[PDB]
Amino acid sequence: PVYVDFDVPADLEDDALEALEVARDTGAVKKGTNETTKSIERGSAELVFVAEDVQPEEIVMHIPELADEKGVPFIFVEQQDDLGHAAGLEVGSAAAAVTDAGEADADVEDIADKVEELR
Amino acid sequence: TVLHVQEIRDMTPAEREAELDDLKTELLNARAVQAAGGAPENPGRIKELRKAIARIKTIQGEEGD
Amino acid sequence: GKKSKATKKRLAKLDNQNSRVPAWVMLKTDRRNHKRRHWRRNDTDE
Amino acid sequence: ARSAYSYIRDAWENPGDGQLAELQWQRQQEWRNEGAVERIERPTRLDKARSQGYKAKQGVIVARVSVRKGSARKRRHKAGRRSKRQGVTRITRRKDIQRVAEERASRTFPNLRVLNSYSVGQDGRQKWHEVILIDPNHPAIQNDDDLSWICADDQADRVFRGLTGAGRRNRGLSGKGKGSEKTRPSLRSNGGKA
Amino acid sequence: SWDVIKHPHVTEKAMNDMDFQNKLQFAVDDRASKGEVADAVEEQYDVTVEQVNTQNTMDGEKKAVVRLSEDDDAQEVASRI
RNA sequence: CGCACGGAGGCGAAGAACCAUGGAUUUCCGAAUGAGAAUCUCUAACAAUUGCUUCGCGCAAUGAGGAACCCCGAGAACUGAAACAUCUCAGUAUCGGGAGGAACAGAAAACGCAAUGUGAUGUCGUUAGUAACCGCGAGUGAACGCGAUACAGCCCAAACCGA
Ligand SMILES: [Cl-]
Ligand SMILES: [Cl-]
Ligand SMILES: [K+]
Ligand SMILES: [Mg+2]
Ligand SMILES: [Mg+2]
Ligand SMILES: [Mg+2]
Ligand SMILES: [Mg+2]
Ligand SMILES: [Mg+2]
Ligand SMILES: [Mg+2]
Ligand SMILES: [Mg+2]
Ligand SMILES: [Mg+2]
Ligand code: NA
Ligand code: NA
Ligand code: NA
Ligand code: NA
Ligand code: NA
Ligand code: NA
Ligand code: NA
Ligand code: NA
Ligand code: NA
Ligand code: NA
Repeated sequence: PVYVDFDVPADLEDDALEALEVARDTGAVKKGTNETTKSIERGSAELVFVAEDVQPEEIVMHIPELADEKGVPFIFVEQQDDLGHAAGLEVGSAAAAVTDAGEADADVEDIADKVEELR
Repeated sequence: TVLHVQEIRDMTPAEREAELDDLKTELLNARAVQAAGGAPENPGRIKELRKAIARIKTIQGEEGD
Repeated sequence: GKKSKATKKRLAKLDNQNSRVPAWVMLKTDRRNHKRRHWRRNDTDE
Repeated sequence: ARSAYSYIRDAWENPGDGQLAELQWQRQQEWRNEGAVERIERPTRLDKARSQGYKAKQGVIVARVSVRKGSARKRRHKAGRRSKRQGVTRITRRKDIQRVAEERASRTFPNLRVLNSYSVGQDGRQKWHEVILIDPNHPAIQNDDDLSWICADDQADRVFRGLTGAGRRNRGLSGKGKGSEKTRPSLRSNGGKA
Repeated sequence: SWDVIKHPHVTEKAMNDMDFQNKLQFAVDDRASKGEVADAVEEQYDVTVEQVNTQNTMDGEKKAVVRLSEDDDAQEVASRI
């Protein structure tokens, strides 16, 4: 909430999670805040996801500004376990990063373009 | 003395129970005579009555009843 | 005063402890009850 | 590359600046309405915890503990005293607030043992710390080559005897040379002179 | 485990109740109730108990005055053991 | 067949007594834990606080004792100074909390005989009543090094991996 500065419509989120699932099967994804961080830092990240129900918030605060100084696009998600289930985990994840999509490079670009418009 | 360990172990899980209530009854009737200040006492016998019951109970425990 | 069941068991014991050293013990030891208590002169606990 | 953890750390160098500033303002409001010892599912400062020994595992516990700010809460002398010993106001205790929080936490969890602790801030009248406790009886820990040592009998009630980290420092055992003549191997053995 | 009946109380007063009132006096365990005293008496002598009266004597023990029915005879029972 | 040399009687060659080890039994109150109570009572119980969890007291933990020793906190005054306030008695007496068969300490952000030198920690001897403190009064008071005892060094957080 302190790191969140815009709300993402449930319908958009649905699109985003659908694409991430096909991204784990086709392309490659990074699960976990740490791995997501080095992705932005190394550049290999194309689209990064960040959960909204994170407590403590310190685990994620850095993502928004970091992605900004690296040109990497990012999107929010309501629940932590939905992002984890989408990434293909028995547990939830505070954040996920699509390290080079696959069979979805089109959608990823759309979502990225859609968000920029959503501010 | 008049009752040996071997003889107790030779008993069945039922014989010891019968022999138990038997001894207990002899004891009670001894203490009944003693209660009335009876003279046909045999101090060594009443003593042995207590130990016998202890032995049978001790064996019962070892044997699983 | 009203004595309880436990209190009663204790007075009962003290009264028994008040007996004398049996005559046969004097002989077996070839020759005193230091705990002889009196209701008036002495004072039990409680 | 920097670990994600290095970011939690950096924010906490300046708890008064940035987002952390706004975060703290919000949190404390709920904290002031909580108890003295509140068990919490996740550490407020991941980097510090893990650095101290923390592990996302069965038998590893955390609890926030608030203690009042300031000097000793001493009662004035009631009998004869020479001027030197008539003080009340400027007297402070020899144990530090962090070591006090560690104790109040270990008493709340009589089966657990203190591992370490850190500070999570303070307002105008109280300080909050987060203690890390460990269940010496859980087999998940008894087979951990990193935490099994805290199962030994001689580790029983370790906090109350100053064997904790904040404990050993408060006992003036940091330095190995000059200035540590009366502190090592113990305060009591050196006639209580530090 | 403790046994209910310890032994028969044989005194002159105990004989009067026997000869005159068909009562047998016993020294029993102080944890035993009137009901538990009656039962034990009937099982140890094969008689019918009508009434029981108790007293916690100054001898650390419980005294029970067990009254037999007209069907049984106190004097005949006590005289056998 | 206790101390305990009586009386009566009994036990032992079916090897008792006696001793060593292991076992059976082991009332009530007691940390005392189902609830109450001057060792008893009333109608099934890990009470209370915790961990795990099949979220059910299902599996566990704590509690109290011990001759002193040990560790972490609280902390006098008589007294000395020929009065007395800082100082001294003393971090002593005593108080709160806690561990063990011993505790604590411990592998350098060290030492600083300044070196081209030493190399975790205790402890003993010495250094030395030396340096340092102090109404610079009375008093207080180390360490480095050395000779010995005994010796033993290792594990994480992170980087890079990512179930
Ligand atoms: Cl502890
Ligand atoms: Cl040297
Ligand atoms: K003084
Ligand atoms: Mg009399
Ligand atoms: Mg020592
Ligand atoms: Mg009555
Ligand atoms: Mg009770
Ligand atoms: Mg003087
Ligand atoms: Mg001094
Ligand atoms: Mg002077
Ligand atoms: Mg030095
Ligand atoms: Na009297
Ligand atoms: Na504890
Ligand atoms: Na000091
Ligand atoms: Na009697
Ligand atoms: Na025993
Ligand atoms: Na228990
Ligand atoms: Na339970
Ligand atoms: Na003087
Ligand atoms: Na004077
Ligand atoms: Na001075």
